[PDB]
Order: sequence, then C-alpha cells, then structure tokens
Amino acid sequence: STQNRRALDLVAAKCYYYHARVYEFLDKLDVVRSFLHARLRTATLRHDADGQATLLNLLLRNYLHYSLYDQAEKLVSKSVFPEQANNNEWARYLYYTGRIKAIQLEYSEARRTMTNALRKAPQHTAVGFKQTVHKLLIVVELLLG
Amino acid sequence: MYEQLKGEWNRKSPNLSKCGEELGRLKLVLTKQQLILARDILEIGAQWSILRKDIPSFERYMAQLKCYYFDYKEQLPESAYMHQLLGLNLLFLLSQNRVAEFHTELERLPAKDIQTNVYIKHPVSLEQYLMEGSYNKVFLAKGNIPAESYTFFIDILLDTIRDEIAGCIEKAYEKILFTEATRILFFNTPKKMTDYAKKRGWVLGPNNYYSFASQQQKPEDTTIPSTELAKQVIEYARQLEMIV
Amino acid sequence: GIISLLDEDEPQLKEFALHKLNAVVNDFWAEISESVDKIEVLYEDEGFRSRQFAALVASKVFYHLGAFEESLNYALGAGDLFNVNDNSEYVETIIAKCIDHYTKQCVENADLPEGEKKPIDQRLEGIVNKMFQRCLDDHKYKQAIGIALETRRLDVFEKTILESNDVPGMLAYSLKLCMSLMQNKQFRNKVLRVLVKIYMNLEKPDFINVCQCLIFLDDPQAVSDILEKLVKEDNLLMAYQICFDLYESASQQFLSSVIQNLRT
Amino acid sequence: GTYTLIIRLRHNVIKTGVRMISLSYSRISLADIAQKLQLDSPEDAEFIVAKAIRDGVIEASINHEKGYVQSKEMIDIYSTREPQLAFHQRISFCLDI
Amino acid sequence: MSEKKQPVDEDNWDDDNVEDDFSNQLRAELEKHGYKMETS
Amino acid sequence: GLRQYYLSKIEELQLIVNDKSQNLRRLQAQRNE
Repeated sequence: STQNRRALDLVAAKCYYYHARVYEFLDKLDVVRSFLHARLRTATLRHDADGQATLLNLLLRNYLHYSLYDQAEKLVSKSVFPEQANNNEWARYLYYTGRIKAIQLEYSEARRTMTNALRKAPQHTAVGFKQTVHKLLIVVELLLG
Repeated sequence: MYEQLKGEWNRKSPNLSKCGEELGRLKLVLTKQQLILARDILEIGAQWSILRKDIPSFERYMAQLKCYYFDYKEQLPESAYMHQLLGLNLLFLLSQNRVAEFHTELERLPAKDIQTNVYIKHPVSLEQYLMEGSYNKVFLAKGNIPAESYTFFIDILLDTIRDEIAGCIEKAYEKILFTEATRILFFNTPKKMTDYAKKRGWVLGPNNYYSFASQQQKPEDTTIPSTELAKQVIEYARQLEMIV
Repeated sequence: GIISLLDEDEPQLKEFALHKLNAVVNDFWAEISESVDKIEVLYEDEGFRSRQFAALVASKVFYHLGAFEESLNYALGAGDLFNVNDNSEYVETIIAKCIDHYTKQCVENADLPEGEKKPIDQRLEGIVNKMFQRCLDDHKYKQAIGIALETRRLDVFEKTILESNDVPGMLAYSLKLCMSLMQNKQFRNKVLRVLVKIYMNLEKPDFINVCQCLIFLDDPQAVSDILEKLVKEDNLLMAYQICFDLYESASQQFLSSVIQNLRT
Repeated sequence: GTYTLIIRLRHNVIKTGVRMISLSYSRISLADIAQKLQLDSPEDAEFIVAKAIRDGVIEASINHEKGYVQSKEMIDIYSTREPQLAFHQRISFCLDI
Repeated sequence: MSEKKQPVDEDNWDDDNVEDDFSNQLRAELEKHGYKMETS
Repeated sequence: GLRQYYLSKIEELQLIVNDKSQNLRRLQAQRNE
C-alpha cells in the first residue's frame, strides 16, 4: 500500500460491510464468511489496526446468526482489543462477548462488558440496538438477582 | 448396491462377530444414498453401543450421528430414532458432571423443549429439579421413563445424588435418628446402612449421629491482614506521588 | 469433528483423517489448534507412514495459529513438503521466518564460529541457498549482494560479485557499503581482504584502490610490494601517482614502515 | 430470542424467597415455609432448605425431630473487615480517573 | 458522525421499586374494610 | 522474491517510528515550559 490500502482501508471496511448487508438481505453468508476469514487471514500480518475489528465483528455476527460454538475463535484472537476502534466496533464486540458469556453459563464477567457496551453506544438517535442490549442486561441482572 | 449390511440388520448382534462388520462398513464408506445408508448404519451402531458400555465408541458414534443430523442439505427431514439418540447424548453429558456444553447443546433445538418431544422434556425437567435441592422428584421419575431403558445413566445420577445428599446431611446437624437416614436415603434396611456409615465414618450409635463444626479460623486474627493491608497502603502511596 | 476418527487403529483411517484435516484446516483452524497434541504424537512415530505429511499439517496449523517458531520447526522437520517457494503466501511467511532464524543463528556464532558453535540445520542453509539462487536468476544482484553481506557469509557474496553488473560498479558499491554501513572492524578487515582479492584479479591493475585497501587494514609490506611491481612494469607515471596518493592519506608510522620494506 | 435464557430462573425465585423468610423470621415451622412458598410438597421443603444452607445462602439450622428452623442471628458488620474492601475498590477507581 | 446502527432493527419525585410493588386495592377498603367486617 | 521480504520488514519499523514521534514532542514541550 504505497497508496492502495492506506487510503482505502476505511473504504475496504465499508465495502465489506455493504457486501455483508446485501448477503444478509438476499443471499447466503457461508461464502461471505469464508471470504471474510480469508481476507482477515491476509490481514493481521502486514498490519494489525483498523482492519482486524470490522471483519471480526462481521464474522461473529455471521456465527451468531447460526447456533455455532462462537467462543473458540474469540478466545484465541489477540486483535479483539485493537485499542483503536473510534468507539464504534467496541460496542458490537462487547455485545457479542456478553451474549456469548451469558449463553455460556457465566454471569459474573459479562456485566462489565455489557455495561461498557451500553455506555459506549451513540448518544443521539440509536433506537433499535439499546433496546435489545438493555433488555438482555435486565434479564441477566435478574439472573444475578 | 454395495450394501453388505442386509444380512444381520434386523437380527440382534449381542457382542457376536459384528465388529468386523462395522469395520467393513466403515471401509466401504471410504448421490446421497451412500450417505443415507451410512447415517442409518452409524445410528444403529450408536444405539447398539449403549448395551456394550463402550465410552469412546459411544462418543465417536454420537459425534457422527450429530454431524449427520445437523446437515441442512436436502436430505431425509427426520427419523424415528433421532430424538432418542439426542436424549441419550444429553443424559450421557449430564452424567459426566458437565453443564457448560450441556446448555450449549440445548440451544441447537429451536423450540422443542416444551412444545413436543417428551424425549427432551424429561431430561430438561430432570436438570431443573437437580439444579435446586428438590430430590424426591428425581428418584420418583427415575422409575418413569417414556423414551427407553436409559438405565445406563440413571444409576450414575443416583450414585452421585446419594453421595451429595450424604455430604449435605453432614452439615448443620448435631442430632438425628438412625431410621431418619434410612428414610431420607432410599436404601431401607438392606444392612447397607452400617456399611454406608462405614464409608462416611460418623461417630456414635444409640440410634443417633453427631457432627462438630468450628468455623472460627478466619476471625480472631489480625496478623493475616497486617501484610496485605500494608502492601495496599504502600500501593496507594506509590501511585499517589509519582510524576506521570 | 472428524478428528475423532483418528482414534481408530487402521492406518488407512489415519491417512484419510490427515487428508481431511489438510483439506479443512483453512476454515476451522481455531477449533483444530487445541488438539495438535494427537497430530504431534502420530507424526512422532518413526514407523508410522506419512509422518512427513502429518508434520507438515501440524506446521500449517501452527502457522495459521500465529506462532512462528513452532511452525518453522515443524516445517523444517517435514522436509520436502515445503518445496514450493513461489506460490503460497504461507510459504512466503515461513520463508521470511526461516531467513530471520538463520540470520539470528549465524549472528549468535558470528563473534566466534569456532567457539564450539551449535550445528546449524542444513535444511535452512539449503532453503536459503535456493532463495538466493532464485534471486540471482532474476538478475537482482544488488539485493542478493546486500543480503549476503549482512548474512555473515562470504561465499554467497563472492559468487554474486561476478554477474551481469559491471565489475567496477559492483566493487565500488561493495566498498562504499563496507566503509559506510559496516561497524565491526573484525568483519571489516575480512571484507576488505575479500574485495582486495577481486581488486588484484581485475584486468587493469588499479593501485588507486589497493592504496585504500591497505589504508583500511595496515599492510605496509603489501603496499611496498605493489609499488615495487608497478615500478617494475615500466610505468613510472602510475607508480608516482600511487606514491603521491598514498603519502597524503597515510600515517608517519606507515611511511616509516614502507620505506624499510621498499628501499631495503 | 431470549426464551432459552429465561426458563432457568425459578431457582433464583426460590433463593430470594428463602433469604427473605430467613431475614423476617427466626424460629419457623417447615409447613409454613412450604405454604408460603407453595412448593406443593412439605417433604421437598427440607431438601430445599438444606441445599440453601450448604452453599452459604443462609446461616440457619433445622431440627428434623422437631420440625422448626432456628435462624442464627449475628450482627455487627462494622467490626467486620469488609467495609475496608468496599472502600478500597472505590479509592483505587478515584485514583485511576 | 454517528452510525445509526441499522443492522439490528425530579420527574417522578423519587424512583424506588416499593411504590409499584402494591397490588392491593387501597387500605381504606381492601384491607381495613375487608377485615373490619365483623368476622371476629 | 526478496523484495516482498524487505518491504514487509520496512513497514512495521516505519509504523513504530511514526508512533514514537509524538511522545518525543510531548516531552519536549514540558521541558521547555
């Protein structure tokens, strides 16, 4: 990337998101998942920033659509904490991690993550999103008591 | 068409010369007919493995049957014995004192927990009763199973439950009558009460048992804090007066 | 998944399981990384067939997991399974890791190679030689020369000196790199001698560079002999120019030591 | 999409009922425990109470021969160490911010 | 700015849950009238 | 084939230098004040 990815990394992430949206709308995500895994594998070697988060979030969402384990991949990747997410992918990553932890017979750890997710959300006009996350938060807090 | 299995399919194979047949079927497996027949053979092998108590073979057969049944391709929609195998696998993984994967495997079933399939209603009800202290329903339902024998796992659950009830009675009691243990633990008067008390030592006879508890170890000592609290105050001072 | 099928005692079943793992590793690397112990145990058996294939599969799994040392070691153990060195990006990453490991191993013994240095793997040396030959065939002489200069190896650099590039230009580039980029004097003297051999073997005997070589490493006897030979060649102009160039850039001790070597 | 995570909660209801009735009373018959929790069976009440005691939910003891449950009363939490920790946490937080 | 998160879908005196716990029907009638009927 | 090796080695070093150039300026400003 003399000038190929240094200016199109955000464009590449947006294109991947749009392709995933189209596939979820009127296609199948199996091939999209394979392509995303291949692209992520190609990344995380030349650089490990701004590209290892949106792809990982899309992969986690694709696995969440089905009923896979969804926890082996997340517990081995060291790029889940890129430390530079612009407060955008952190909310989705925390929501996915909290959902997995609550569905995995663990309740103590997920509270901090899901509170961070709710408190990292956009403040103005985010409607559908804080509904489900806050609903799950009150359900799991009832589980705690 | 290269079946070689229509000979002793309906006829039982009580640990007879049939392992070679399974090996030959596996070699032959090495156009969904070849997969439908292989899945049926694997299901039959899994069903027959319970009567032999082959833990590794049962695990491998259960994994193969789950993989075959989880396919979303255009195949046979359902079978008449799949739910029985799923229930048997659930009972097996419950008998191993494993609960994480236990709960992960239920979510694969969309809504059949309470709608239909009493084959799944019985194990989930058993788990719900076992999670809290309600134990009478467990042994009551242990003599009531609509699916099949399931006797390979209910005995393990009975042993574990009896052991944990023995563990629990040891606490919070300093007096109890001898016949009360025979009432609580379902062995009535088989002479097993004295040997069982030999296993869990107990102290006295005269139709009575006693236990002793201290629990004052943590209190009445301030020396144990004296170091960790000093470390904590040192940490406060260290992160209070350093230039960052 | 299908890894449980490896529990069987049939070697054909083991081969089928290895093939299935090598075919489906690229999509379920995370789930199979945690069960590499069984594959390692199977590959560790000397009498077991297709041990190299299992070792290569384990190397691929380790590389996809993100570990470099374990994957490199397993790939080196595999041997001929990593013949391809042009197509696979994983092969490129393994080649980069192997080059770095070889350079580090050479640098560790670079201070004293004869100081009971541990035996370096011959497979790594062969792979490095193959990569160097591939680079040389692509007419990339400068990159190979630079890689060989910093690799603590002189045969590779010496063999790449004579190429399509002009001998004078290559010699000048090597001299500039040695005099500007190199730091340690122990290797600097060896490099100076290696370039002095080529300088003396040139078609046109250029004492202008011999003077610089003998000033970088104090060899007054060699300088005196070169001056005597230049005088014996009936070329008074070249000898006078060499003497005038050497006087202005030498030390008083050097002149005092070459006077005795020349006049007596 | 939360039914699978909503059916595993009745145990918490039983736990909170036991905790509340332990806080309220000090010497209570087990039949009243069963009636006020409507467990539909007094025999399971003793098992539930024992299971609650074993994990440290309550500090009471029950007499099988008699029937009633004698709660253990011990209060003086300011002499306990725990407020120190309950302050250490917030102090560290306020030092980090 | 913002994301809109497409791919998903004192004002009251003091807030305490005791106030909403009540399911009875006014102490005057449901309790005082109900048990003050001369049952005794 | 060596060119890809060299470029992959160069990129991370460039990133690290770009990262450190900011802390340098912060320290200089404090010292000047």
